[PDB]
Amino acid sequence: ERPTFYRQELNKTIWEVPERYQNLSPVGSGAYGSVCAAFDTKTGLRVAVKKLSRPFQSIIHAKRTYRELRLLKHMKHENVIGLLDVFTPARSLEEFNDVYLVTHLMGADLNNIVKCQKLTDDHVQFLIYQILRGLKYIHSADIIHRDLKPSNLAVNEDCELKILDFGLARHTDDEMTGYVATRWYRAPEIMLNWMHYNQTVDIWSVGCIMAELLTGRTLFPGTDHIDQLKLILRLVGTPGAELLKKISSESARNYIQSLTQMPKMNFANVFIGANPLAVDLLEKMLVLDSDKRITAAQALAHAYFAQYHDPDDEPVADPYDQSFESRDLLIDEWKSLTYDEVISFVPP
Ligand SMILES: O=C1NCc2c(-c3ccc(F)cc3F)cc(N3CCNCC3)cc2N1c1c(Cl)cccc1Cl
Repeated sequence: ERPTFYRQELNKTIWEVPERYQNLSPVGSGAYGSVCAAFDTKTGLRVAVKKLSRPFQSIIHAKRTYRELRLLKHMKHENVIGLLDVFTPARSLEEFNDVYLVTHLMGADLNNIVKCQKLTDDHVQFLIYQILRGLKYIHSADIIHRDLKPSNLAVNEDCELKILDFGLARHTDDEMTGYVATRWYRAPEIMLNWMHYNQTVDIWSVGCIMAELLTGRTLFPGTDHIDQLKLILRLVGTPGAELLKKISSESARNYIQSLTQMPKMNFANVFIGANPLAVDLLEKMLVLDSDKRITAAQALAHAYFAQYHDPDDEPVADPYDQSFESRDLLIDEWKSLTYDEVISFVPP
C-alpha cells in the first residue's frame, strides 16, 4: 500500500516523489544534494524536500547518510529541525539508491533576518533562548552540533527558530582557510585541534552569535586561523597554566607560550550600551577553557532569559545510541542499515 510516485526532471536530476508532494520548485543546490520547496497535500504544510546525491558511493558516504538519517529521525523538538517524512521510490533493498528527506519550510536563515531588520534586546533575548533550548535538547542526548553558525539557524515570519545541519559532511581544510564565516564561529580548541573537544564547543558558537546580533558585527572575523586566534585572545586573555596542561598538541601548547600574555578585556567596555545581563551571559559563554564554560541548561536559568525561561517547558531528549560511530562496516551494510531506517519511519 505504498504511495504512487511521479517522476520529473529537476536540478538536472530526476526526482521521483509521492503524489502528495506537488509544485516542486528547486530552491538551491550543492555537493550536499539538491533541495526543493513543495506543497504537501496531506498536511497542508509548505515543506522542503532534500534529495541526497550518490548517498552510497563510498564507505565514508554510506556511513555519512546513515548518520544524517539517524540524527534527523531522533530530533523531536520545537527548536530543532525535525523530520516530517523520508522515502525512496525503491520497492526492494536491491533497487535502493536514492534517499529523500522532507522537513518544514522555514524560508530563511539568521543572516537574512538580521540584514533587513533591527534586533532589539528583546529580539536577541528570544532568538538565543530558542537556540539554547534546542541545544539543551541536543546535548542531553550526547549529540554535539559542531558547527553552529547563523546560516544553520532557520527563522520564520514569527521569529520561531530551528537548528539545522546535522550529520552533514565535515568541512574541508580549503573550506576553513582565510577570511571566511565558516571558521569565525568555531571554538579555538577545535579550530586549532588543541584537545578532544566536547559539547561546549557549541556554547562558544552561541556567544559569537549573540554578540553579533547585539553589535551587528562579526565578533572574531579573522583573516586566517592565526589572525583569528589573536582576535580571540585579545578579548578573553591568553591561556592560564591550567588550560595549557589540557592542550595535547605540544606544538600548539608551544605556540601559545610564544604569544605575549594578555589579560581578559572588560566586556562592558567592549559591548557598550548592551543590557548588563547580556554582557554577563556573554562572559560566562566566551571562556577559553571549555571546562569552565557555561552549559546550555545553566544558561537557560540565567536572569537574562527570565522573560522566557520555564523549567517545565525545556525538554530533554530520549537516549540516542550512537555506538554505530565506532562500528566498522562495508558499504552494503551501512546501506542496508539506512534502508531499514527509511522503511521503519513513523510520520509524526
Ligand atoms: O526552510 C528550510 N527548511 C529545510 C532546509 C534544509 C533541510 C534540512 C533537513 C532535511 F531533511 C531537508 C531539508 F531540506 C536544508 C537547508 N540548507 C541548504 C543546504 N545548506 C544548509 C541549509 C535549508 C533549509 N531551509 C531553509 C531554506 Cl529552503 C531557505 C533558507 C533558509 C533555510 Cl534554513
